[PDB]
Amino acid sequence: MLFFSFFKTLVDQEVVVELKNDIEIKGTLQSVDQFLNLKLDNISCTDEKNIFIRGSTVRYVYLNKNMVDTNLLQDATRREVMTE
Amino acid sequence: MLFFSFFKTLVDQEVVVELKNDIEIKGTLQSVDQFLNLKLDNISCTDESVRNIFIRGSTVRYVYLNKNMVDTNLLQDATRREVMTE
Amino acid sequence: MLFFSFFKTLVDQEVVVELKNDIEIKGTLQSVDQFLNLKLDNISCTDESVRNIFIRGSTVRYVYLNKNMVDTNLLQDATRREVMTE
Amino acid sequence: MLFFSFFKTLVDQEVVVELKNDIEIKGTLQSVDQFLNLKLDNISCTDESVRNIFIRGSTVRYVYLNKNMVDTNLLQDATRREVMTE
Amino acid sequence: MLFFSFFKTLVDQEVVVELKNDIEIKGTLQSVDQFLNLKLDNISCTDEKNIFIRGSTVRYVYLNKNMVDTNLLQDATRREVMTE
Amino acid sequence: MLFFSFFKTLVDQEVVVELKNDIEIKGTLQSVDQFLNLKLDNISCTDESVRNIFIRGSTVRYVYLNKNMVDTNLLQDATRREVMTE
Amino acid sequence: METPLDLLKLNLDERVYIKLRGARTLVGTLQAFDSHCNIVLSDAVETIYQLNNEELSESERRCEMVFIRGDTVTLISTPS
Amino acid sequence: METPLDLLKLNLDERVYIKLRGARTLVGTLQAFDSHCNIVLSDAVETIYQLNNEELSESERRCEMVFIRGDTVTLISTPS
Amino acid sequence: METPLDLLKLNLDERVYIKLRGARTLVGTLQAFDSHCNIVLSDAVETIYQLNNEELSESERRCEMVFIRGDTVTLISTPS
Amino acid sequence: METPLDLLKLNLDERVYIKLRGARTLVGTLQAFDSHCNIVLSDAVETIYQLNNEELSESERRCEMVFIRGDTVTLISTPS
Amino acid sequence: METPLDLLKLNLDERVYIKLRGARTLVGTLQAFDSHCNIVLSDAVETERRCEMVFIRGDTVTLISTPS
Amino acid sequence: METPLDLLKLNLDERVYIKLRGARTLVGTLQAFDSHCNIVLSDAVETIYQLNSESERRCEMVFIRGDTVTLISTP
Amino acid sequence: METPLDLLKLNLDERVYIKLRGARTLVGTLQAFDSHCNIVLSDAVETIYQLNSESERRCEMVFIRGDTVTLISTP
Amino acid sequence: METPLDLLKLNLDERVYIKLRGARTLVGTLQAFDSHCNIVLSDAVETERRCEMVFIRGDTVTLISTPS
Repeated sequence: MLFFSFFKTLVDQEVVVELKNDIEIKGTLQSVDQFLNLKLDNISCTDEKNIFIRGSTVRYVYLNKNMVDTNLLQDATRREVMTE
Repeated sequence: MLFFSFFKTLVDQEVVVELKNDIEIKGTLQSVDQFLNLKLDNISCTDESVRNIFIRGSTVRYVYLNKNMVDTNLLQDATRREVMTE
Repeated sequence: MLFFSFFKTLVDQEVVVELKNDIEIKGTLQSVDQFLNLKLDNISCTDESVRNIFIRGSTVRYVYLNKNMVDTNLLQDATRREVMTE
Repeated sequence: MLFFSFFKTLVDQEVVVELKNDIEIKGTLQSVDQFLNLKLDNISCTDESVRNIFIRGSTVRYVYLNKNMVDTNLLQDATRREVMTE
Repeated sequence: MLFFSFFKTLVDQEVVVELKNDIEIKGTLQSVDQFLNLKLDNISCTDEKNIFIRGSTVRYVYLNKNMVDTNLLQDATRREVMTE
Repeated sequence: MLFFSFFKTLVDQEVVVELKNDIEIKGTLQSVDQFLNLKLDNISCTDESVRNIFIRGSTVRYVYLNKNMVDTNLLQDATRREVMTE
Repeated sequence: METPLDLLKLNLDERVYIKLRGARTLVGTLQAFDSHCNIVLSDAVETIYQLNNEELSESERRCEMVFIRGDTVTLISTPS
Repeated sequence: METPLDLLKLNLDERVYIKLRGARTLVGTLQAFDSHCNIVLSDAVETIYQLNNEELSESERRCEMVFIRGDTVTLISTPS
Repeated sequence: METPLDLLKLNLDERVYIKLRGARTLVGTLQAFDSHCNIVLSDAVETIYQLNNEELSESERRCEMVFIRGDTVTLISTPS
Repeated sequence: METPLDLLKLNLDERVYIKLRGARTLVGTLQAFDSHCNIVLSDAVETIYQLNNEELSESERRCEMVFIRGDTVTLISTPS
Repeated sequence: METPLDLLKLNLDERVYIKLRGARTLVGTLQAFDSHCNIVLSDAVETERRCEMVFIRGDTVTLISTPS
Repeated sequence: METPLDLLKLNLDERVYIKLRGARTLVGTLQAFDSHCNIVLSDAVETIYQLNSESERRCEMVFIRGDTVTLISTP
Repeated sequence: METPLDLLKLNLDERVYIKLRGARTLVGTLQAFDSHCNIVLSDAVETIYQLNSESERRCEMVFIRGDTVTLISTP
Repeated sequence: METPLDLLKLNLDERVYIKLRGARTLVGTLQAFDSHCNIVLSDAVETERRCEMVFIRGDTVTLISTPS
């Protein structure tokens, strides 16, 4: 739930989703679900080749440094493990 | 529970099931479970007494259908219902 | 539960973990979980910047063991008891 | 010199040039050089933005021809004369 | 001789030599020969992997627009063919 | 004309010639032409009456030598000479 | 946001692009989907691509109805 | 003991090696992680190897932030 | 006739297609060329295709100037 | 400039890196070269690389003297 | 209908062709199976190993072809 | 019927052949197994077949992850 | 000795087998050839072998570039 | 020494093994050759085509192994 919740905050920022098969795709994160299936708006791929992306296909999602509270995220995962 | 309920009404009809590895398999649908595993009858594993076959769901890519076998008006109402359950 | 409990008893003995990609990883079994993800201390790649390794279970092919580490009489008595509870 | 002179006589007749990569290229032979680099007009890829093509010789595998385009009696009389001059 | 002569002028500019095996290598063109064997000074490759480069290995040499007199180069090749 | 002249003095000596495809071929050097094609004697095509072999130059990657077979002082003077010829 | 399932329900009875795993892609009317991404299409056009020797060859196959098992779905695009 | 997860917790804020599927490895600062082994790294340096007809070539890409899906992580190692 | 070179001369300053070895094709303005078919292009757009385990993917790189070695040119075609 | 042969003669009797075609590279003292780039080395260390299953394994082979036929030379680097 | 597993019960002891993940495909008489799709074949031949008894893991069976 | 796992337990403390994923297969004494088909073998011998070859490796105790076991042959 | 090209010219206006690069090989009537081993064939039949297969293609006149000819078999 | 081609002349009519570019390697009796390294073999066997006469292109011969 931690990562779901983490992405819920990223809504509206440009995120770059590297797909497992090397393909890039940059766009505006519009929505996310429990399985981290992402719906991005706008495009495009660099340098040639609005989409729903099956989470089971994403290798990376590249973020920028100042989208994330690196301290609250760390503590967020610290709370995650605690609940066991 | 939607596509389980969909394939349930589809019983006794002739279908074609394309596997992930390009095998065609054309036969009469008899059974289906929650995992969408299939049993077919009087098949012709196209190409080259059979007679029946058991396919685990994880293998199928497509299941080809005929237009008349499906009530598209009520099928898309059925998907509408299940997505409302949140 | 069987192999989880089995591996819990093997904590602190040096093992050799064969990965599905052929690499060796020889180390001291420190921790284990249900999916058989392993944690090794004092690792060394046999033979030709340590220091710990969390190995995700789905990667392991073999874990090599010492006869003396294992009570063979109790191991198969546990699987005998495991198969019965159904 | 042989096949250079041979191809010079084939200027204006439609040919089919098989490339080492299997592609077809059917067109009107307009120009030729020593290395048998070909120039084709009115090209069409048989079968399923023309307009000219300079084909580098080292790519050709076959050039297909019309019996009537060639004087078979003179062709082998030329290679008979070609092999002799040594 | 045209292309030899063409490169002789490019000496001192940064040129990017794409090698036939996809490798980049950017550097300062220091020397060239009849066979277009290039000696570049400085580096490096993008984004990881002073060299003499066998000409028989180069696919491209990327240039910038304002290194080349596009008119004198065109006429230069026009003089080339004429001499036949 | 340098490496032709170099391999000429190298005649009668035992050498190893690694081909582009990893074959080793170890034999006694008898002949060499301007194209640096080779003939070897009493060979052992390592590994698995031979007896001799003809290698076209285009195939060789390395020709392995012994230190004593080469006058490194005069060899590098010989390369110095030929590069001066401009 | 909300749920990407709701972003998909806006495309029932409408034309939809789906990219299957591999160099195949089908396009057709979106008749049904589920949580696992099992989609059912009508009047669909599958189009597979393939090289070989420096070749961008295409091949089309059509059907009146087709069920696609989730597993193979990687991307779903919708035009505007 | 206990949980291999707890021992991974101790490496929060700390430099960490990660190996992925294939010749793909990277080292970040450990920012986040879950029981599916989905992780977030900071200031991370990826190093990849691949062949193009017997042609090994190294690459280095360095992002400032990255989310990696768990289903792609093989090993998590911790330097000295 | 004459020389396939002379007919290539007529396309100086003019838009031109070039196919290289493998699924690699590009279109520039014809700037230069020699009897070895070494050419120079301006404002050129390369289009490449390649597979990564049955994974066709297109790429487009566009430089402003480029020298291509002759030993790599297969076809030189000229649009309408 | 001048001739790259002269840029190579400055490295006679001195240590030289040579990259052969393929994932092999040898390093040794430059004893002889020619116009075709045929180089002859002394006390040389060939080192070939190779993947496999996510592996950057190396292997070294040495010899007191070795002749390298031009054909296989792709790059020649010299340290400073 | 109903359960595909229940229609396998009505197929015990009969000679059955089963396919595996990969090139290998073997045929024998269906002695027993469970819910995990694990199957045990008697007097089995690979199509050549002439196995006495053979335990086949459930996650590896892609097809169970049966003459009727 | 009954249980295919019951037909396995009959082979405990007994020599069994097991083919894995790919060209490797070992034989040894069946010490333990579970639902997922994890096994533990005594005095095992694994073989690797290559054409490009009979490579053998010896060990006294080995745990094999179920994900790699495909075929359990009873001698 | 003498000339291997002289042993070719004996096969002019005659049926010859030629194996090319790869799994393709044709047979036809030898109309012309040169030093570089370029040839022209009459009423030729080319075959392609595949395992993954006997594919045949007919033509009356064909020029074959020497770069692809490896083997000229005299019947 | 001298010319490698002149040492092939002192090898005519003898049974000679020759290798080709690729997997194929064939053996026969050396009847004739030229400067272009074109060779003609009598009574040749591929190691199975039992060719009468065979013309082999010069750019395709990588090895000429000869018993002595």
